[PDB]
Amino acid sequence: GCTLSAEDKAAVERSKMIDRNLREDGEKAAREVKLLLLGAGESGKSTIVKQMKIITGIVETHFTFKDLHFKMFDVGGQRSERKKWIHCFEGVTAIIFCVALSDYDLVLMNRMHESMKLFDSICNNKWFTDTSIILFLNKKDLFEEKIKKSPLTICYPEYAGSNTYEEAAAYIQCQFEDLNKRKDTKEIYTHFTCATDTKNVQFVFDAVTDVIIKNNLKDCGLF
Amino acid sequence: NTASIAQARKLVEQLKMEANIDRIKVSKAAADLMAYCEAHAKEDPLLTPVPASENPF
Amino acid sequence: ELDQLRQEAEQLKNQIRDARKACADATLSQITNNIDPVGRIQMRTRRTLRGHLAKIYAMHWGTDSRLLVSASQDGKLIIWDSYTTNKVHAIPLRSSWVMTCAYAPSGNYVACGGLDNICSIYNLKTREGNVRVSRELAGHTGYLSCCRFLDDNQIVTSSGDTTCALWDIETGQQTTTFTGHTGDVMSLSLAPDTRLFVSGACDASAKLWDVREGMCRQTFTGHESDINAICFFPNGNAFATGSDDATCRLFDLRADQELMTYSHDNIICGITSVSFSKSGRLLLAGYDDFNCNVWDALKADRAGVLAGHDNRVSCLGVTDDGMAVATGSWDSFLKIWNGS
Amino acid sequence: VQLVESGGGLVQPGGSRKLSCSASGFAFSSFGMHWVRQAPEKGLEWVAYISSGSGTIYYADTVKGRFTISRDDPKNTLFLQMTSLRSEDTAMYYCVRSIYYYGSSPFDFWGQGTTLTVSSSDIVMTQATSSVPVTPGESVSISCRSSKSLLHSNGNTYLYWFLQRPGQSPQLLIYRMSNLASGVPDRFSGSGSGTAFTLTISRLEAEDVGVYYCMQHLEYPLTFGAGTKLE
Amino acid sequence: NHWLVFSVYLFTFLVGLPLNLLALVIFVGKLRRRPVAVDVLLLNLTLSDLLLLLFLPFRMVEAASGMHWPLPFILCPLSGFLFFTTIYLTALFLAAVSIERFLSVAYPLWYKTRPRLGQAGLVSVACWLLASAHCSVVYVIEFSGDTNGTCYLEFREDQLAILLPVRLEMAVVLFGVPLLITSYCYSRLVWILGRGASHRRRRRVAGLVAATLLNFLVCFGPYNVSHVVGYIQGESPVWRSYVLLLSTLNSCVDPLVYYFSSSGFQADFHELLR
Repeated sequence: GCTLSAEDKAAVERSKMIDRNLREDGEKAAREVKLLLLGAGESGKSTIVKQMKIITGIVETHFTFKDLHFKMFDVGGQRSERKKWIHCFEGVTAIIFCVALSDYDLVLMNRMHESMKLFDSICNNKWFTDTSIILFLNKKDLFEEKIKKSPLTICYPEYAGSNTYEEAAAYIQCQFEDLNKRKDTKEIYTHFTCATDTKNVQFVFDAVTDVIIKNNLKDCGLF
Repeated sequence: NTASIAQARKLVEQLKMEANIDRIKVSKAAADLMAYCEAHAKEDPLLTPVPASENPF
Repeated sequence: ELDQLRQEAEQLKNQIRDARKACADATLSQITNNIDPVGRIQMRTRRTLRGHLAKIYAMHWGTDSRLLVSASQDGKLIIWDSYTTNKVHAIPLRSSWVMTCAYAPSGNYVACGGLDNICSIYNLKTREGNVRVSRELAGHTGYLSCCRFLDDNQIVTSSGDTTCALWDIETGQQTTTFTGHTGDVMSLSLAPDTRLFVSGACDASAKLWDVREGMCRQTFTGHESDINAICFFPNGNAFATGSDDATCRLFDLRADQELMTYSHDNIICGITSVSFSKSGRLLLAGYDDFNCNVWDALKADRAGVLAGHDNRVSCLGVTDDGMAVATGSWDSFLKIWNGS
Repeated sequence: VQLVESGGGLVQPGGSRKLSCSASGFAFSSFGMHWVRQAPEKGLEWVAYISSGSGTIYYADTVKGRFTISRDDPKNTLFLQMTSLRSEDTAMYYCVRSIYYYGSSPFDFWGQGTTLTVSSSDIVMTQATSSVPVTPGESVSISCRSSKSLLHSNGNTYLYWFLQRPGQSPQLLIYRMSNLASGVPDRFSGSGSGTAFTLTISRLEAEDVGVYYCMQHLEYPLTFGAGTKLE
Repeated sequence: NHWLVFSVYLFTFLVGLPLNLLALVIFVGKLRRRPVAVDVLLLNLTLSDLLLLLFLPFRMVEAASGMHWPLPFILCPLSGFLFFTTIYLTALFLAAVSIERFLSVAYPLWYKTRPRLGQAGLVSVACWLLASAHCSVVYVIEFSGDTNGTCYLEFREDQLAILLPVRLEMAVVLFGVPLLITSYCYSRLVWILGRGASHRRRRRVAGLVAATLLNFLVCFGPYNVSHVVGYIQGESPVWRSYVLLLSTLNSCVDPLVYYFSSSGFQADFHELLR
């Protein structure tokens, strides 16, 4: 109506051009999967990162698997308050948790017991009340040579099962799954890793597809 | 130990620096605060809304 | 041994408390009970500002009080023309996880920082047409907070490593370091005179630091939890603090003690982004119940509620001339509030 | 930042020829580009302009519907083609860059110029003085007038001042009659009111003489001034 | 006779408007925040529901005096065209959203990567035009054979001769094909979700499948069975005032079944209410 002041005509269009770029990035962010990596101690985090990367803040990973660009964020390098910046990672596609099987013997309370409260806080967190969680049981090979010498009774006084991997690992997985107080809206994908038949990337891809189906169902009505 | 002594001494010194301050009474500070608030009341669009025609937004 | 040193520190704290209580003849509420109240306030939003796709944590318009810097979790810094609802620049950030923005008094520099432990300064008025990272500053072992702009060459920031830093723009090295906090440090509002500044830690402590001397001068403890907001009351003799519990506290500078607090039983959520008007009559704070609250900063009583938002309000500020109030929440929406 | 143009020469009337302007040192894809023609002895004149992203394209009244323009951002080049040339198109062509945002400086940097030869309701601007002697140390004033009020209903004016050195391309001096250009000495200043603008030079030194041009930017058919020469 | 029609029609008019308008508001907001392929289809279906529920009251308030029209004859064509178009548009649209849901379930990466918003808009407009033209043919043919006259009762020889084939085509094409398509697309929705998934997922999706399929069957069954019966019998049924009545109840059940369909929809409804 007021001739738009001529130069402002070239200004708003520039803003529109920025919009043309902005959504172009936003849509690019829509088709990108973001995953969060956590761990109490070592938990084989470096081993997992090195294994999945071949295919002082946050060590992002740009690896891709079957036309799906996965984003991996490491937050173990920050020594500060956890809940101050834990709301920034809400809305991620999935969260990957790493724990060590051979941590029930070492102390500094054992390391696995220290990881239990971290897992409970993460699973019961308000910001992560609708995000699927992936749990990795690292150091599987160390458990084979440790369970025979060190009995499991030290970490679990209420355990009386057979001292076999197929039973102790199942009991540990069940104990980790018991901490999910919101199982009616979240699921835990528990997997064991080893330095052979690298299906861990495939397992993460399958869990990502499952949670993507969940999110699409949420968007598309049913469930 | 030999490390906590230095931290305790630093804390004691820091408290010593702020131990003596020529502070004023709370009543006088509050009076100055309200005097400043009432001095710029007419120039504050938040308290006194500006006319729509002169409003920039 | 450390036992006698601890006893001496406790005695010094007791003496400080006694001196603080000595100068408590009257409160601010009694003085202000005889003054005219602010009355009903019905500020409404007249702007759209729809260009973000993530949660916003950005304020500090600048001296011109017309351009507003904005950042989100998508790693984009957008300069908004508030008058005409326009985008000036779109700077792609290397780190997508950022919560810090400054516009500098000169208006030709934009500073950002976050969990990358990196303070990035970008030049605006350059010969080229793009926005270049003027400098990268490192040396913090925690998530960044605030990038205040002492001068065009000096910038003061805080981190989660319980330290505050003051760096030089020309030389990417540490210049002044403050280490007196036991918790994460945010809320670094840079005074009305820029000669001083305060830092609100996560252990209910607000500490004032000398820029030139580099040592702490005053410590204020009146909260029961972490403090995540601050202002400076542009008069320059007081500052407001906001905590994760639904209360705000006004700490006087010369009196070195709390004057009064704003709280209500109807609110339980957190507080962020405490700002003051150009006269100090009003206090605006973005609460965590999806709306902002405006309190009368002199007596106690509330002034208004700004409910024009869908998510939790994270950033909130007032222009230098006090014309309008900018508010940014987690719904990727920026709103501008004006009187009528 | 550098702008270099090519495609000049002598061409018979009625022919077609293209000029290529290549930029090295800034972001071409986000800048609007203008073409300005200068007669051998007369003042500067506007030709055409293309916005960033090829959104809005405008041409002069005398060249509307005949000339064509285009850009290639990946090649960082601007092409302008002319068909059916006439004797009035014999001029030096300058390819200039501009950006349009809040507090921007359009026409900040100009090109170099190409010699093109042929064998055989608009707002106007007039300058009262075309030539006046100058001295190294005295203050001078240059007046420009407009047929329409350049004070738009937003609070700013759209005047520009350009200096052409004897042998160099025109360069911006001040923009919007109130803001100083980047890299220009503080001696130059501008002021005035609606339809009457003035430019003051104080503490003038040597190596600054040339031709002064005043620009209006109210509506796209930009028209140059008459030109003021100091010697 | 009179009671069974007007009482239920006024009940439908009283009930449908509020939740349908709130559904419009919530879906407008949902498209405002971020648009998906199914949102535009759902909003178009709900606005077709508005168009039905705002123009059927005109045919409702006459006391249904012997199926006689006191208002001029010009309005029977428009009212019938709009009403039948809305009914058949609902049948096209839930099949379309069934196709979209099956595509999302079977190929999650295909749904996530490709922005099918434009394709969703094209599908919606294509179904709009198809239903409009199809239901327009019927009332264009049923215009004239040459208080005084009425609409949708015992017709004449020339009208009845042409009405039966197009009505049978309507029942076997605009209903049978969408029903077969939605069954075909929805059969694998549970089959794919069965492999490696939680029991609550399968339970909820199966319950929603049953809800939608039972809604479609109960609402659009008697109308179409009377439709096909009329072709063999030859005449026009009398339970048309009844079976069509059931279809009207569908206009009241679409917003409700949609409200509990999505948890995000429930949360948005809970928080947006003032």
